[PDB]
Amino acid sequence: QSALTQPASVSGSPGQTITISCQGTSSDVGGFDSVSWYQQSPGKAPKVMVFDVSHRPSGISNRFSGSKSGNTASLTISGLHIEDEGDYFCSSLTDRSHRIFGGGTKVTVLGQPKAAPSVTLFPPSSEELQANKATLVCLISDFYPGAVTVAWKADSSPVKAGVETTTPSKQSNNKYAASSYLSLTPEQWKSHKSYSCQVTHEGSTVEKTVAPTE
Amino acid sequence: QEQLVESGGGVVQPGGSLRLSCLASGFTFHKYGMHWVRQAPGKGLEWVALISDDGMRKYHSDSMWGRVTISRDNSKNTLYLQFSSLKVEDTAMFFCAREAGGPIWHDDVKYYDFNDGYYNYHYMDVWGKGTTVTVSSASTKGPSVFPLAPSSKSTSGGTAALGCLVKDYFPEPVTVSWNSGALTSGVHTFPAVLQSSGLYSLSSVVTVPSSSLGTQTYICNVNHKPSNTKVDKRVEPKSC
Amino acid sequence: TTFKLAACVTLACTRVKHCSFNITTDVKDRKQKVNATFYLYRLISCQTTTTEAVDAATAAKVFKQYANDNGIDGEWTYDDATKTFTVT
Ligand SMILES: *[C@@H]1O[C@H](CO)[C@@H](O[C@@H]2O[C@H](CO)[C@@H](O[C@@H]3O[C@H](CO[C@H]4O[C@H](CO[C@H]5O[C@H](CO)[C@@H](O)[C@H](O)[C@@H]5O)[C@@H](O)[C@H](O[C@H]5O[C@H](CO)[C@@H](O)[C@H](O)[C@@H]5O)[C@@H]4O)[C@@H](O)[C@H](O[C@H]4O[C@H](CO)[C@@H](O)[C@H](O)[C@@H]4O[C@@H]4O[C@H](CO)[C@@H](O[C@@H]5O[C@H](CO[C@]6(C(=O)O)C[C@H](O)[C@@H](NC(C)=O)[C@H]([C@H](O)[C@H](O)CO)O6)[C@H](O)[C@H](O)[C@H]5O)[C@H](O)[C@H]4NC(C)=O)[C@@H]3O)[C@H](O)[C@H]2NC(C)=O)[C@H](O)[C@H]1NC(C)=O
Ligand SMILES: *[C@@H]1O[C@H](CO)[C@@H](O[C@@H]2O[C@H](CO)[C@@H](O[C@@H]3O[C@H](CO[C@H]4O[C@H](CO[C@H]5O[C@H](CO)[C@@H](O)[C@H](O)[C@@H]5O)[C@@H](O)[C@H](O[C@H]5O[C@H](CO)[C@@H](O)[C@H](O)[C@@H]5O)[C@@H]4O)[C@@H](O)[C@H](O[C@H]4O[C@H](CO)[C@@H](O)[C@H](O)[C@@H]4O)[C@@H]3O)[C@H](O)[C@H]2NC(C)=O)[C@H](O)[C@H]1NC(C)=O
Repeated sequence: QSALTQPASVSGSPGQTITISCQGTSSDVGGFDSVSWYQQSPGKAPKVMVFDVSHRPSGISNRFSGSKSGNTASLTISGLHIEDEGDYFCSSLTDRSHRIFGGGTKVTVLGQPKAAPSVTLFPPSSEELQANKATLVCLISDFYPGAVTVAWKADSSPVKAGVETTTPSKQSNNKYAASSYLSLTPEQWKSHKSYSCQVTHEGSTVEKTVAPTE
Repeated sequence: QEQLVESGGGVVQPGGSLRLSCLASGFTFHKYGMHWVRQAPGKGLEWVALISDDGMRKYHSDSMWGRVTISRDNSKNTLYLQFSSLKVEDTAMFFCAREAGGPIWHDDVKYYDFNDGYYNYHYMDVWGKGTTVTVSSASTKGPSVFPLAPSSKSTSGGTAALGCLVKDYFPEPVTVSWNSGALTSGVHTFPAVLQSSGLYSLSSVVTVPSSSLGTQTYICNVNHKPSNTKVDKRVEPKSC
Repeated sequence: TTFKLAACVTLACTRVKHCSFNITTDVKDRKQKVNATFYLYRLISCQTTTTEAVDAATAAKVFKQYANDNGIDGEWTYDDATKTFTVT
């Protein structure tokens, strides 16, 4: 019941070749030649690109091709067009006659210079504190391609609970922005010496910090 | 003109029930098996259920088994999905998809299944628009708007970032503007994030020149029609 | 001179025996799976006929112009000893 494993994000220039892998088990991907790939364009419904591992439905460009080996399958797009941009999901028949999808891969067709995110970390407002609440806001903006992962830290320790993050969305200048929130009690906020927001973009990390001070 | 159209989506409370339906056209409905697939906000596709052409064989995913029942009425080209004991976690977009199928070719002879039925080709070749299902315990409620005092954005380049924190409201949506829409440049309002309370929260930020602070006023206008709430919050520089 | 033709189809089984097989359903090119029982191992069912001719050519004809008048095809084996053709 755990999805097939795919890379969260990949990207390439127009005309570039790229590949997406789909890791499974002998009860699905390694058990049948029934792996299919679906593309999901923003706004539109999913659409088959490849089925039975390496077959294409009528209408699909020969650019798309798939292969399989053991428990992993792969989709290759040799020569990205701009319309290849979107989310890609592998899918496999199971030995119980169910279907299982992969976690999905965001595919970006690089159409502008890559940009690292600028990160601004807002401490709890005085008004919210008086209302007996505390929210840390991590503003992530002006980055490209539009895919990031966020991680919070109280002092040196990582923080899992009370976290909520938005999916990156396009700004009016065509770069991407996203937001992350950390909820705390007014006590926790003043218990630690500092809190930190760590953003990872294209493998490179950017971090900001805030401390309870007036 | 193969087409699928889902409907019946809406808000339900956890533990409750709801039935979705998918109207098919452009093809012989009763010859094809049919799927339901969900997609939680910002998450991936997840297979839910499959039902055979004649509706005699059903399959449900292990993660939703006990909370879903798939069915169909071939006499009116409709696929159904009956929910029960719904969980907050089940909130998602639900898609209606057709299972590709037909005969299996060995030489030039087409082989069909029992009762001349199609074999499955093991991929989905037609999809619907999808309909949204929201599982929530929340009553309609207006937001609390807090200010995010300006903070240095561009270390150099002389830019700061300020905004409004609009938290704990239901249902969507909330509209946000700055100085009554007079300020547009550098404005960005993020999608809503859902807490475990079942209430929504969002932020609206704007990038502005550090030099203008103290001589330029910044007010956000939050409006939540569901509760008839309108709020204007002045965002100003903080002391220490 | 009279020769033989064995027309055979494939079967799968398991007193009571359960079996299934594929059959022509109106048209030569179309087949369909079916269940059948009586009152797991592979099997083959065969019906035999004998059209009379003079040589192993005309026979080959009539035996092909019979698989014509029916939805028959597949592989053809010939044992000269018994002058037996075998479609499957
Ligand atoms: C012709 O003829 C034929 C013959 O006869 C037929 O067919 C048939 O049919 C029948 C019925 O109809 C069936 O039966 C079944 O069986 C089963 C078993 O089987 C299996 O296995 C086997 C094996 O064998 C052996 O041997 C041989 C030799 O001899 C060999 O070969 C092998 O190898 C081995 O060794 C086999 O045989 C089979 O096979 C088949 O199939 C496959 C696939 O799968 C294929 O491949 C092949 O080819 C074939 O086809 C199989 O595999 C069993 O199991 C079953 O049982 C069940 O049921 C019943 C009734 O029916 C009852 O009674 C019982 O009890 C059971 O029940 C169950 O229970 C459980 C508990 O325990 C449960 O679980 C649960 O589940 C849940 C869920 O639920 C559900 C959902 O999802 O929702 C429900 C639904 O309904 C369902 N569906 C169905 C369709 O099923 C589902 C499913 O199940 C799933 O999904 C799957 O995946 O589910 C949850 O999950 C929970 O958790 C749990 O717990 C369940 O539910 C229940 N179920 C029910 C249903 O109820 C039965 O017995 C048979 O099989 C057949 N056979 C054959 C050969 O095929 C036909 O029909 C005729 N045709 C005409 C048309 O005529
Ligand atoms: C009457 O006609 C029918 C139809 O022609 C015929 O049924 C076949 O029977 C043979 C022999 O038993 C079966 O061969 C076995 O196949 C096993 C695996 O089957 C799975 O994979 C199949 C291949 O799928 C690939 O290709 C197809 C396109 O052809 C494509 O759709 C797939 O996506 C994939 O690319 C697949 O067709 C088949 O599908 C059936 O089951 C699925 C559920 O899983 C269902 O959704 C379908 O609708 C359909 O019912 C299935 O998914 C294979 O494991 C097995 O191997 C055994 O034998 C070897 C030795 O040969 C051993 O080494 C091994 O250990 C195994 O024991 C075997 O090869 C074939 O699958 C049947 N075909 C169909 C359509 O079901 C009957 O035999 C005919 N009857 C007679 C008596 O003549």
